[PDB]
Amino acid sequence: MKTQVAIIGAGPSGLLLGQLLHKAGIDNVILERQTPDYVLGRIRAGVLEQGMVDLLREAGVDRRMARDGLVHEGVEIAFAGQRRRIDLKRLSGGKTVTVYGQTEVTRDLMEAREACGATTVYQAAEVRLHDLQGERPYVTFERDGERLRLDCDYIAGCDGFHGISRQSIPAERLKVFERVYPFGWLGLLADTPPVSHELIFANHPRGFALCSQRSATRSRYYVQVPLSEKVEDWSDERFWTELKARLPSEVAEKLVTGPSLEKSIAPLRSFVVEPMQHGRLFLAGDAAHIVPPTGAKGLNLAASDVSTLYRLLLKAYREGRGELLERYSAICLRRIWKAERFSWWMTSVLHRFPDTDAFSQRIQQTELEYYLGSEAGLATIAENYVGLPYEEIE
Amino acid sequence: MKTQVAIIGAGPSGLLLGQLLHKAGIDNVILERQTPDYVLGRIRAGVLEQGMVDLLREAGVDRRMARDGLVHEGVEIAFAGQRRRIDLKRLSGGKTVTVYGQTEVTRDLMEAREACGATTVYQAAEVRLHDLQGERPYVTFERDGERLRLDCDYIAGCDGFHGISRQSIPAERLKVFERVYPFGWLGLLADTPPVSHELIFANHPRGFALCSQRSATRSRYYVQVPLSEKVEDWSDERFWTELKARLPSEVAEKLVTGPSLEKSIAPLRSFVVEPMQHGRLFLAGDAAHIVPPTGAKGLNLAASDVSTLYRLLLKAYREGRGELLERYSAICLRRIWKAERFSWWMTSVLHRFPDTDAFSQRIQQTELEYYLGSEAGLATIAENYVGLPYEEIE
Ligand SMILES: Cc1cc2nc3c(=O)[nH]c(=O)nc-3n(C[C@H](O)[C@H](O)[C@H](O)COP(=O)(O)OP(=O)(O)OC[C@H]3O[C@@H](n4cnc5c(N)ncnc54)[C@H](O)[C@@H]3O)c2cc1C
Ligand SMILES: Cc1cc2nc3c(=O)[nH]c(=O)nc-3n(C[C@H](O)[C@H](O)[C@H](O)COP(=O)(O)OP(=O)(O)OC[C@H]3O[C@@H](n4cnc5c(N)ncnc54)[C@H](O)[C@@H]3O)c2cc1C
Repeated sequence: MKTQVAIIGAGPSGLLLGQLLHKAGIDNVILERQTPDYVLGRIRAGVLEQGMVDLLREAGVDRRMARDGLVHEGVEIAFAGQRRRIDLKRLSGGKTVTVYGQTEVTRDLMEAREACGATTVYQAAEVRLHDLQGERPYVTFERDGERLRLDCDYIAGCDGFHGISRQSIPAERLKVFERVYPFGWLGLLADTPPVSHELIFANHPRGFALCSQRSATRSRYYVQVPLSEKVEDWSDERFWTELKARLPSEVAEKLVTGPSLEKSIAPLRSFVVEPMQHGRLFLAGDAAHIVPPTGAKGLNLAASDVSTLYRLLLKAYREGRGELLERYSAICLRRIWKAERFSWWMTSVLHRFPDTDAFSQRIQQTELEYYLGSEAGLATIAENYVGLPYEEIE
Repeated sequence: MKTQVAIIGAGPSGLLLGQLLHKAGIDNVILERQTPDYVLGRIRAGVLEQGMVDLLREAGVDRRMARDGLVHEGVEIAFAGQRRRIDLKRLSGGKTVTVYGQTEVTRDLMEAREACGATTVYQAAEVRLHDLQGERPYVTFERDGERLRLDCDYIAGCDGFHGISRQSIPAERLKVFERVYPFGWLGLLADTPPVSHELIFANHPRGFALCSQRSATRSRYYVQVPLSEKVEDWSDERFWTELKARLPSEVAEKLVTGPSLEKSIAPLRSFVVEPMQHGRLFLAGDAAHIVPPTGAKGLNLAASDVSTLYRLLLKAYREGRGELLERYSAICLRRIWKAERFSWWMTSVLHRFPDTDAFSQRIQQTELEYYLGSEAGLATIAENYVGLPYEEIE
């Protein structure tokens, strides 16, 4: 079996890299462990950078997103009874963000890949990677019990945190940087109209809460919960009582509550590997780095990794400039580390930590009062929240 | 013995509060434990906010400062071989800072208080404070062995971290917020021309260094040193070898070294008490709060405390509006906490910490790369370094 770029994973990273490449004429096969339904059941992301909106347009897959996606021009931060709105458009020089769920982006690309006839093997069990420093790397896997071989020029590991491709690099060639946080996010999806037309991130003594949305009639909410927590200890009513308690009263009062469609606990983690490549293997998205959800940067970082792997494989095939692929990691990590710092900063100023002495509680309150009350403070949150520019390539 | 405002301490806080008050006709006595020479031997501060320059002018004591002080329009930060200049004037909207040592300010006010004939008792031993919630507070002390009583309307504790007046408040009425840092600053004063016309704060693997100045021919330098350290383990040559090692080569090369006039180790500490007053006692400067030297804010915070205690005792005497003194702490702490956060931030991004995992080292490098490479990042350092505005009073 033979292809030009083999892609491990049909989550948003693999599907969008696969789409862009097909449209430029560069053949590619996607391998996925799970069924299409398993992949589409994941709720994940809601906020999308303008940079990601332009890439879906470049890939020809924006009909529904331009239709149904919501453009947002501001977000709110609430702490100490105050609600302070950051006008993102005014403060970033006109950039805005787009709310469109991750299930929906993945569905659109799954549909778009099928129409155009590109190759996708779901239920590919036991994927293994071989001969990474050769000229002919290959991938082995099992489909319904029989072991097949796929031959390629290059491999793109787009398989998330627990994928096989970071594990397939000699660990001595990698440096891992990680922080695990002492809490998670209990998220709840409800078919109810949202409490506001923009998002409200909130700092509260009991811990963090988030008001987010999927459309005019579907909502996504999160509360901070300690790592001890089991999702079956949280009834829908237990969760709504607790969300109402962490919010400003004039906002908890008009909240339309309702039963969940989905309820899950996501642990928080910062994680980076350097370099993001080995021989003919290039890592993208969560295969290479994790951010805490607080900056809404994870999927937007997959997109820039993919936008950078695509433009370098294009120069490599169309222009024969195959040497430029050694720059993939140096270009991606400049962007990745600045988003890791924004995501860490948002996480330490909006959440409640364990054994936080009186002084750190007060510096945390003062970070929020300074960045929110200063034009220069407001602009650093804002240019980072809409998303810092994408690097030029050559 | 009787006065209107009794002042404990003749360091810059007490002397400047005392000066301002005299000139408005409000009598005051200063009490000091030490001799004039002991007070003038302390080197301390070098950087002065515009806000402090206007106050010394208001107090009629700026002849030498306008003559000899250096106005600076920028500072440098060095990390990872890079030197990045912050243009303070451009980024704060024209505010600048003034370099003029603390010894010099104190000498000018000591001279100015003597000329005008105002009362100062040096070598006042064992100062005690009495009847703080009364209408007639009094101060007791010993001059050459005999115990005298001074009667006043109000008491201003301007006696630094180890003074008697914070100790004279019932501890249950106070909340202390403190962080002790795991290192100090070894400072060295030399009669040599400085290495640059502006200050260079530097982050280095070996730890922190600072290039500062007193005039065209006197210099002040600091290196980070662990708390274990004894100043007699640091010969002048040991110190110059180590300072040269923490700097960029093109800067260590043109450094003019020379023997010290003064060499001392100052420990680093953040400290705040709330409230800053009790009955007829009002705390000012280091009596109430400590910042790490990294933001050059300590003496500039004493000045705003004094500018706020003066304008409220003026309304209390001239205008009979004695009730406004209950606002002293609420007005001072808004400014104090934003400067405590800037001083803490500068401290955590320029110093080397113990048992710093790989991830925090990398976020520290990325804080410096983001705040230094962004117009909005540069403006938040800059408006905070020249000094946030002083609050209106009524
Ligand atoms: C609570 C939560 C909220 C978030 N909110 C946001 C937000 O608003 N904005 C934002 O930008 N980010 C957010 N994110 C992050 C975002 O969802 C991820 O960064 C994103 O899914 C990355 O996509 P990916 O394709 O790299 O990885 P994934 O989505 O993990 O896709 C990887 C795919 O590879 C497959 N795979 C794994 N192992 C193998 C194997 N051995 N062989 C074959 N296939 C394999 C998996 O089955 C999966 O289908 C959020 C995440 C969470 C959990
Ligand atoms: C390394 C170093 C560098 C610094 N660099 C800067 C900088 O550039 N910029 C800046 O803004 N700040 C800086 N500071 C801080 C600054 O020097 C202090 O914040 C400042 O001295 C405050 O003045 P004060 O009058 O409140 O206190 P002090 O200067 O401590 O004066 C208090 C006086 O009260 C006396 N006193 C104490 N107990 C009694 C008693 N019981 N009875 C009577 N009198 C008593 C003491 O003897 C002393 O004379 C620096 C400090 C250090 C150590």
